[PDB]
Amino acid sequence: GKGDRRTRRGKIWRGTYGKYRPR
Amino acid sequence: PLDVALKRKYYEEVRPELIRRFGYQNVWEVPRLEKVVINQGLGEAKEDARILEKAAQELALITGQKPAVTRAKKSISNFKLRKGMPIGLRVTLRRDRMWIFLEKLLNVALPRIRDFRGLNPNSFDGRGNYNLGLREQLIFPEITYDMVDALRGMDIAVVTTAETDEEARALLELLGFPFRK
Amino acid sequence: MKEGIHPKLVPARIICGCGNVIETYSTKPEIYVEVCSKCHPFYTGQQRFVDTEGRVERFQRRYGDSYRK
Amino acid sequence: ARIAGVEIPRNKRVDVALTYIYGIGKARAKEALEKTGINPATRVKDLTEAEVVRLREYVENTWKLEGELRAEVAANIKRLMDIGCYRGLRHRRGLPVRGQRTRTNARTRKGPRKTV
Amino acid sequence: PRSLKKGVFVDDHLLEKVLELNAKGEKRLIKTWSRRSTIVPEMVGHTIAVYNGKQHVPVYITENMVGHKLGEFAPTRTYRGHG
RNA sequence: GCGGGGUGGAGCAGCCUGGUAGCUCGUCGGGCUCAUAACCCGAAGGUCGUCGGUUCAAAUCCGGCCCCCGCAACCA
RNA sequence: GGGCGACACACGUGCUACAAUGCCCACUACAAAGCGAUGCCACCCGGCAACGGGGAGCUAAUCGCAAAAAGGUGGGCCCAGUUCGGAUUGGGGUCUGCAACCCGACCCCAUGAAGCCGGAAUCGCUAGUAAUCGCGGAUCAGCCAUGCCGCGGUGAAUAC
RNA sequence: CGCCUCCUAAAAGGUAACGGAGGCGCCCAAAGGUCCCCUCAGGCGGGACGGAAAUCCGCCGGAGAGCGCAAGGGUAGAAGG
Ligand SMILES: [Mg+2]
Ligand SMILES: [Mg+2]
Ligand SMILES: [Mg+2]
Ligand SMILES: [Mg+2]
Ligand SMILES: [Mg+2]
Ligand SMILES: [Mg+2]
Ligand SMILES: [Mg+2]
Ligand SMILES: [Mg+2]
Ligand SMILES: [Mg+2]
Ligand SMILES: [Mg+2]
Ligand SMILES: [Mg+2]
Ligand SMILES: [Mg+2]
Ligand SMILES: [Mg+2]
Ligand SMILES: [Mg+2]
Ligand SMILES: [Mg+2]
Ligand SMILES: [Mg+2]
Ligand SMILES: [Mg+2]
Ligand SMILES: [Mg+2]
Ligand SMILES: [Mg+2]
Ligand SMILES: [Mg+2]
Ligand SMILES: [Mg+2]
Ligand SMILES: [Mg+2]
Ligand SMILES: [Mg+2]
Ligand SMILES: [Mg+2]
Ligand SMILES: [Mg+2]
Ligand SMILES: [Mg+2]
Ligand SMILES: [Mg+2]
Ligand SMILES: [Mg+2]
Ligand SMILES: [Mg+2]
Ligand SMILES: [Mg+2]
Ligand SMILES: [Mg+2]
Ligand SMILES: [Mg+2]
Ligand SMILES: [Mg+2]
Ligand SMILES: [Mg+2]
Ligand SMILES: [Mg+2]
Ligand SMILES: [Mg+2]
Ligand SMILES: [Mg+2]
Ligand SMILES: [Mg+2]
Ligand SMILES: [Mg+2]
Ligand SMILES: [Mg+2]
Ligand SMILES: [Mg+2]
Ligand SMILES: [Mg+2]
Ligand SMILES: [Mg+2]
Ligand SMILES: [Mg+2]
Ligand SMILES: [Mg+2]
Ligand SMILES: [Mg+2]
Ligand SMILES: [Mg+2]
Ligand SMILES: [Mg+2]
Ligand SMILES: [Zn+2]
Repeated sequence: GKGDRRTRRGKIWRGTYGKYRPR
Repeated sequence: PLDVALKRKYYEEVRPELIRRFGYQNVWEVPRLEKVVINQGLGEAKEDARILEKAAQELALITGQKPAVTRAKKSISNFKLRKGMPIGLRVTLRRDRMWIFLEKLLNVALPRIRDFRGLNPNSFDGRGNYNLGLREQLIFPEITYDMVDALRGMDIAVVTTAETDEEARALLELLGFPFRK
Repeated sequence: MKEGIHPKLVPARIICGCGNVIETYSTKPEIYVEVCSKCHPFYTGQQRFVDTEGRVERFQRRYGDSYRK
Repeated sequence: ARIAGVEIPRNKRVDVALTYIYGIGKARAKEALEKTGINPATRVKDLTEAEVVRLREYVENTWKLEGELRAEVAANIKRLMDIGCYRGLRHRRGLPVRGQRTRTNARTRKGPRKTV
Repeated sequence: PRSLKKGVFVDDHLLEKVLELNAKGEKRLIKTWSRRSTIVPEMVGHTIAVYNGKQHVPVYITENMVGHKLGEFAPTRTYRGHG
């Protein structure tokens, strides 16, 4: 998962946000 | 004999419009259908599992007519072929069963086809006959996803009484064949 | 025809998903199809489904005329 | 085949199955099941022939799928390759297109190592 | 990409040369160092010499190749393969 | 004149009994070593001297030509 | 302006994985060290979102970065190249910057590759260690950071 | 070194040489008897996987195919399937 941008765990990895990790 | 839509449509709409466009002076001069022959050049069943009653059972449902065998004319090294080996099926449709098949073919089959963009304009004999191929026999209505083990399409030959491609083209389009170009 | 080698032909009911029903004959009395001659994209004149695109590119950008002259 | 032109996996939830289509992802799956009011949790084997044709009709009509999708994307590279764009030469020489190093890795575009 | 809210970028000095010639009727040769530019609708049919670091590369623009950058048509590297 | 032969780079199998090209070394890529060798792990390369014929199919069977090994060439 | 970013190939250090002691969604906990006046930006609104327009506080034990994350509760997936894995590409956007073609990051729609636990060989660690989890900082317009310097959470096996 | 085919052989038959070329020392329980039906090679055009060549449709094609095996003779008005 950690490489998969379209997931929660994925955007935590990058340190960014979106629909798949909201702030 | 059977009254069916295409058979009816031929005499009623196709016949007169044809007599219009080409002006024949005899009723028998005007284009007719003689036979549609279906073929499965198969040969995947050369050796392997030369049990193809599964496709003969298939084609028998599609056409309501028991197919006949085709066997090797000559032995072939590169194809791994013994002379006389059973390598394909062929059913010849005439008259009522011919219409009924074309009827379901034009109304159903070609639509269900992957990315259908019209029949090939250029598959015309030169002497006014027509041939076309199918990648899958699932293309028909009588063959559900369940009753099939493997993808097997076919060859389809339709013979006219026409002499040129042009009368043949018209007879077939008037019947309901969808051409791209 | 020969007997006992031939599937039997009966009046059949082919149904489409547009609700077209077709009167014909078949080895199976009732069939449903996903699509037919009465509704198909290429079939119905030129009903260009999801894309009446005209491309749109490449002159089409036009964002905008605001670069100066 | 059922929808669309392909026969989506029966025995899975209706929302997952749809993603077995070229052109419909997880988003577009829940998105089709919203605008039709179909339960995202139900197994595909348990669709009404009614639910089928509704779900069928939306998806096929809104988005370019399977065949034509491939076709445009094809033509999209076709043109890019043919105008002589930089991204064209990269497709025509078969190399990567998006500013990746090629000195190592790059394998997915390049293919198995052609050792020397 | 180039932020849509802002402009569509062309180096001021080159845009003028196209537009000057548009009046007069095109086309001579256009030696440029404008890779950062956008090919722009007014440029179609001209023949522009783009600097790839080394040469001034003759590129005939068409109606199809508009939204791109200029330098995509002037290759920076020479590569014939290995071996 | 009689018998045997030509197959990856070297040297030998497979031919008799038609369908399937093998063995050791060598070459190349990796490993151990400071390094090389040895050793270990993977991998490439013969379209079978040619031209013809038989066959469904020829390294294999049959013919032609070519080159090589062996033996013979005696009464004179 | 281009190159340092090339690409028949070979090697070193790494990141993410091949999954159920797992993946996913919702709700819900408990750190530390740092950092911040064209700087961090609470909160409100437009947006699927990156972001964008408002706008309060803080020269900072006051205000902000800020949610720590693995964890806990519940629900889904049901052994599949898959709701595993997230490379490759197509299409569309945000931002920084004079300028993102070569050659930035990020967001979204679609595409969903290799990979089923790794040949010969080979590395680290003796306890709050290894393994696993997130957080910050320097450089710095932005960033190719999965690197580096730190910080806490959970927390072993074994040494005849 | 026996047997078969062709040529030499001089248009009956026969005809030699260490003259020119090839084959045989088998085979088939159907590849035999008969009744019934069927017509080839090849060329052009057309047809999913399908190729120079598999199987399918059409048109042209008196025999150039086939007849187990060498060659000659014969042969589809069959001796071929
Ligand atoms: Mg995933
Ligand atoms: Mg992990
Ligand atoms: Mg034609
Ligand atoms: Mg079907
Ligand atoms: Mg005809
Ligand atoms: Mg999908
Ligand atoms: Mg690069
Ligand atoms: Mg040799
Ligand atoms: Mg031997
Ligand atoms: Mg043998
Ligand atoms: Mg070596
Ligand atoms: Mg060594
Ligand atoms: Mg032959
Ligand atoms: Mg062989
Ligand atoms: Mg030969
Ligand atoms: Mg030969
Ligand atoms: Mg020889
Ligand atoms: Mg001697
Ligand atoms: Mg460097
Ligand atoms: Mg390696
Ligand atoms: Mg790394
Ligand atoms: Mg590594
Ligand atoms: Mg896959
Ligand atoms: Mg850039
Ligand atoms: Mg997946
Ligand atoms: Mg695999
Ligand atoms: Mg598994
Ligand atoms: Mg593992
Ligand atoms: Mg391991
Ligand atoms: Mg070992
Ligand atoms: Mg120690
Ligand atoms: Mg900082
Ligand atoms: Mg930074
Ligand atoms: Mg990069
Ligand atoms: Mg970090
Ligand atoms: Mg005798
Ligand atoms: Mg004589
Ligand atoms: Mg004579
Ligand atoms: Mg005589
Ligand atoms: Mg006599
Ligand atoms: Mg018999
Ligand atoms: Mg006989
Ligand atoms: Mg008999
Ligand atoms: Mg023929
Ligand atoms: Mg043909
Ligand atoms: Mg073909
Ligand atoms: Mg053919
Ligand atoms: Mg003959
Ligand atoms: Zn319909």
